[PDB]
Amino acid sequence: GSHMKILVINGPNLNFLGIREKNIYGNENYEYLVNMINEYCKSKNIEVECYQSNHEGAIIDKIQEAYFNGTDGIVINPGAYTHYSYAIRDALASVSHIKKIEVHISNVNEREEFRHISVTEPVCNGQIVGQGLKGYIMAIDMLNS
Amino acid sequence: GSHMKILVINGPNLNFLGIREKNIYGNENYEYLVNMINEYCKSKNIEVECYQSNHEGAIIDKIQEAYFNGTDGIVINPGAYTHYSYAIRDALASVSHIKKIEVHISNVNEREEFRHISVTEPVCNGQIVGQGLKGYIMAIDMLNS
Amino acid sequence: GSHMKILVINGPNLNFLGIREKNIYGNENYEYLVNMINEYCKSKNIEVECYQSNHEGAIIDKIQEAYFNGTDGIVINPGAYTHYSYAIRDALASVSHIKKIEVHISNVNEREEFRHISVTEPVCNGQIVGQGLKGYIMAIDMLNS
Ligand SMILES: O=C(O)C1=CC(=O)[C@@H](O)[C@H](O)C1
Ligand SMILES: O=C(O)C1=CC(=O)[C@@H](O)[C@H](O)C1
Ligand SMILES: O=C(O)C1=CC(=O)[C@@H](O)[C@H](O)C1
Repeated sequence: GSHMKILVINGPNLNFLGIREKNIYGNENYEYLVNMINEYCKSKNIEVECYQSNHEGAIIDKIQEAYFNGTDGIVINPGAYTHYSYAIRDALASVSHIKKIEVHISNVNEREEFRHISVTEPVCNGQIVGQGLKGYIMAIDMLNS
Repeated sequence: GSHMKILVINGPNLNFLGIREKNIYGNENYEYLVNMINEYCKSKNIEVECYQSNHEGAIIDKIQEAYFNGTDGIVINPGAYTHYSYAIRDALASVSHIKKIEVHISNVNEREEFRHISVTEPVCNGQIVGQGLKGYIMAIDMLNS
Repeated sequence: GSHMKILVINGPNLNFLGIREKNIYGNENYEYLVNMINEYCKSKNIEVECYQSNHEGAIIDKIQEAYFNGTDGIVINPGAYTHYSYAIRDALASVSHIKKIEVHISNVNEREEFRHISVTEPVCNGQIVGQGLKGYIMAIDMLNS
């Protein structure tokens, strides 16, 4: 369209930023994250929607909807689904014309062993990890490149 | 009843047949598949319902509903849930009087390593793989045997 | 509050107690279990809610709601999600002020290999297994200690 259209998907538990495990995920809350993204996109003339769900199937539904509605790019933090949801992987693979960047707040490489592997990353166009909430902004920049 | 009653369940991403990964899943779309099944069942005097969902829990709900509504057989392509959904496995095991056939469009034996194992198949009465959309018809035939 | 508030969460397939695999899960049905819990809690002046869902995301939603509504303790039988749902694990970890006890009806240690490991248990305050429906009562007692 006339402006780039990005969808930011946050997966399960991400609406509990600021409540959950503060030493790992930071002190700022989910509303803070959404506001940060919205204000950054406004400043870049990027249309953005921030979506969050705890449901694997709803995430997939939202990726499918992005196919039909002119979405150019997806920034996705699948939450714990990163480590096991082959269904979200297949959904991301099904939208071949949408650029996708995976984001993790924490340095997943240095946490529990099960967090070291992402089953979604192989079908994404990029990734970021371990940069805190700024990783979302870095992902937007990757898409707006 | 007076006629065999079959439920066909398609799991996540299967509504994107014809859009997704065409070299793997074929050129025909989900509506084509549903029509094919409906016309074949009509010709055999089989009552059929085709259902699709991206939600693991909705699949389980639909299997449970089949217990109460006189369903004789289930044809199920769990999609990527095949490889990890012990919850769908348990659901299929919970309906001991319903015959179940698992279907895969693609030859999962010759794809990525994670696609080689099915956690749902051990509780099904049969399976088909690698026959394209015709596998659904072959599954119906297995049930109508 | 004036009385302890407990939430009992049953995961997928548990509403099919008494129908499913009777040699493993027992002859009594889910309504029997709910009644048993309700009558025991009434006798102890404990406020209880019994919730069941087949949906992973709904379970997570319900754990999150417990954060806001003054829930003191959760008894959770995740069903098959025990073996793979890192998303439910993270949800349980996100509610650091709610005591959590994991329950399994069957002796999961002596069943199929995939049932031997729980990804949810490491973030719970306790567990019970292999005691039949009485395990739920034992879990309530653990919380009311
Ligand atoms: O944002 C992140 O780093 C992550 C979020 C989740 O919620 C985790 O399950 C994941 O392992 C790491
Ligand atoms: O129909 C199939 O062959 C399959 C469908 C899915 O959607 C896949 O995740 C699965 O590994 C194979
Ligand atoms: O209550 C239990 O013992 C269990 C319930 C489930 O429904 C199972 O998938 C799990 O492995 C054991």
